[PDB]
Amino acid sequence: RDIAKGHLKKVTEQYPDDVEAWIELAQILEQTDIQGALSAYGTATRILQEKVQADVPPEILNNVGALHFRLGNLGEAKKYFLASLDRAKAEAEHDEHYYNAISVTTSYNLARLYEAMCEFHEAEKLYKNILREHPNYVDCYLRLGAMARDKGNFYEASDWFKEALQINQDHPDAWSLIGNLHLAKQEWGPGQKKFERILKQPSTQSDTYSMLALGNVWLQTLHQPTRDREKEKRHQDRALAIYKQVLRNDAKNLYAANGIGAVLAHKGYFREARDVFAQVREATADISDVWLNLAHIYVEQKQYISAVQMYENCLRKFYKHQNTEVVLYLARALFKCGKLQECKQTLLKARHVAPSDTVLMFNVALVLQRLATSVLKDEKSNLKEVLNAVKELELAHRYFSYLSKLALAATEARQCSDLLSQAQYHVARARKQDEEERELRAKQEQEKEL
Amino acid sequence: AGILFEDIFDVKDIDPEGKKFDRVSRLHCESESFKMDLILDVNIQIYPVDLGDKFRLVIASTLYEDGTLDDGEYNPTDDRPSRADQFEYVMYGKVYRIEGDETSTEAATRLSAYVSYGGLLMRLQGDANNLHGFEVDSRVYLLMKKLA
Amino acid sequence: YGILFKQEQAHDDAIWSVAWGTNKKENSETVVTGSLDDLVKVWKWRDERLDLQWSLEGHQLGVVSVDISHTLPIAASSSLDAHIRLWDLENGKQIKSIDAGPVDAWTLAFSPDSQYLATGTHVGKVNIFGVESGKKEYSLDTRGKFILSIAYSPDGKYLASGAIDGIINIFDIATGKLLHTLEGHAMPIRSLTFSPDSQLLVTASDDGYIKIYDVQHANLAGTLSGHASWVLNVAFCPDDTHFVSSSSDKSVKVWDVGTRTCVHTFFDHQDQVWGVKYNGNGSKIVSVGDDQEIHIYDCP
Repeated sequence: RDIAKGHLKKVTEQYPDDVEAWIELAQILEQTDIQGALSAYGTATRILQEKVQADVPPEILNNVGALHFRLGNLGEAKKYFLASLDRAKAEAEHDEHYYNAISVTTSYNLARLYEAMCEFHEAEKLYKNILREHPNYVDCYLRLGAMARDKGNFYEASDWFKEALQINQDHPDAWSLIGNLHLAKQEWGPGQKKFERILKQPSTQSDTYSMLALGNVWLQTLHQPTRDREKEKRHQDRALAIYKQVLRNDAKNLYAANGIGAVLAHKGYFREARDVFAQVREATADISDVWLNLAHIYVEQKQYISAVQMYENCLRKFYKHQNTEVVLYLARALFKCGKLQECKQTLLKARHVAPSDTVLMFNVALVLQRLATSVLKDEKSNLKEVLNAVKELELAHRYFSYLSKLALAATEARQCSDLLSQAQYHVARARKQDEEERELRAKQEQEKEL
Repeated sequence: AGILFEDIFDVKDIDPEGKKFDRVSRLHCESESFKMDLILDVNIQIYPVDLGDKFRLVIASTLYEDGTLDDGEYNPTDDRPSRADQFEYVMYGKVYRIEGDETSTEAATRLSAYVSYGGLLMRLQGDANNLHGFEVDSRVYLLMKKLA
Repeated sequence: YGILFKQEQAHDDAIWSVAWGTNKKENSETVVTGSLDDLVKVWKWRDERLDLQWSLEGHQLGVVSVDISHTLPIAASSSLDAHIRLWDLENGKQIKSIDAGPVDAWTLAFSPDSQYLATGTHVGKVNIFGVESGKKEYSLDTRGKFILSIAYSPDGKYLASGAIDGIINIFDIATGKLLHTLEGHAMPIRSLTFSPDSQLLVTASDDGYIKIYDVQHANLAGTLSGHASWVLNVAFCPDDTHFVSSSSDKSVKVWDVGTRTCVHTFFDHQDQVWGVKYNGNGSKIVSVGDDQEIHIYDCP
């Protein structure tokens, strides 16, 4: 295809009205290229409309529609898909389109736009029309299953995946969807069963998801207290070997390199794994896993500033959607060395999530923030902030009442009575300093009168 | 080690008001990670660069991972593990100005380090937390590397 | 439909809630906002601009919800410390403080006659406090999980409760009986409200839809394709013609429910929009979010 693109540039340099060369470039872009082909999506497009004034074939209109769908011009893409059915006479008006390729692929594409814009009724109608034109094309059933899964109806998504498997039994995509549905529900047994069913014939970018899921199911137990027992069985060496076997084949899937970096980070080799976190960091962007791995590497190194900056970048590029647990993962890394001298601004950030959510979960961290306030109120001896912080300390003891239900209760059961006994005379110290400052201001007013 | 700054930058623009010198051009670039600004004078003859290109900077205090802070003296022959062996374009200069967003009462939020590599100028303009270890009249190395 | 006035630096921190009355009983000129900076601010909307009336300083944590009585010139605010405070809006002073602690208090709603104050708790129940004294008169037990949103009908008939597991409960407020249990949501429902005739329940949930239920026979009246993200607040215009919605995708949308079409979409907020409410005359929309601004949009 590099020589093909060279020959296409030679044909465009020898004649600028090569409709076959522009159609070939549009097809080769629509099949493979997304990043670089988009300006070429211009280049095929601008001449091709000049062809579309001369004659309206469905192939050129469908190619312009697919190029607009891939570029992100969903309006003109939908208009070209509708023109492929309304203006391209050869599709179904007075002729016949081979294999239902002209309409139903269009019935896919804008229907994917129906997936994109939350036009679920129109996308469902387009999938039903594609099923009515031909009972095959289980991928439309897979899109319907993903749409049902997006509604919070993963049983219906599993049923649509079963219908897709009824369309094609040996289909790695539906098996991967069922495996992801099981892995979301903590169903590693069924996930391994789906990977065994996929791994019979298939491999190579449809089995590497299964190896990655096996490594992920090992890492999910590595992050838990059962990881000692898994440490007895050496699951990390198996995950490292699986990651090495996956990385030996791939050269553009950075998820395997990120998994290998995480597996190195979980052992004592983390000082090299961050360098692997450098290499995936050298790779392409728009991957929250790389920033999360760099934040985790900074948190393991006790460099909380860089981990906080990485969490802030991840939230700046991801916070649009369901990332309400990443704030707690940012706040968890501020108390990894018994630190309470950097949780002053964290007191507003950790409780700054939304006006609709639960707060019972992170109460311990909230106590570990309020104790930081209980550090500063004893040092600052200025009134009108001491006793308010003592009231907030009583509120932190009311949160300790939930923290008790585990040695953190043993720590804060000392700290509650200790901080109350300190406040008993610190409020009188604050009122004494108030008296002294009022003495000073009275003396200054007397000097002004003199 | 000793690493004053570490980022990947992307050429948003080349010298806007024409070019004044025929070998060296003021390239402007932004950041992905830290979202800060750079203006830099590289010479085009031995190290060409185009618009939209992407590269990595390591502003460092010494060229050795040992952190020895040796000299300002040039020895052509030194059998030591150097940091410059990994990188394409390397310069050496002294930072001459630090400008801030500071005021009378509050501290500074944004900083602007200005440094001359023998006459080739550079402005690095971000926030005070990242522009931390820069001190005026400190010798410094540049260490660019072009990445695809 | 457009932006009439934007009030920048209305708060030093993010604004979580806004409330505006419906009747002409000195709450059709009053904005009440609760913000992240532990303050409740009362604004006076008059002469096509927004002016500050009171800065009420009683809370020690961020205010998660504010509401204005539709029968009295008083407000109430609830914050994360579970301290409910009632404010007299004719002197700007504290009526009472209900320590419903330690954390067991949430978003508030006034009844239209302003006799009862509804709130949800962490147990999964709806506590009904008396407004006349601030003491818990009764509770409503519809077991499950945390109630995120609650809303009275604006004619004194029903109470609706929305939970975090998507459970909606419809109550008769004359005997305290559970009338209906609706489950069309597996997702958290962060706002719901009854129509100005108590015929429709429009629910805003964390699934990208705006769902309409009939609360007279408990069926699905319809599904409006809302935003592409979590719809955070819905509110009816008090003549039941249009309704406004806001979402976390930095978008406000005014919806005509008779044609099921969006008549205007506001991008003036560059942050997540948490609160929306219509004017008492119905010609203005007040909206707040994380952009520290109070936006007033005009309506014909």
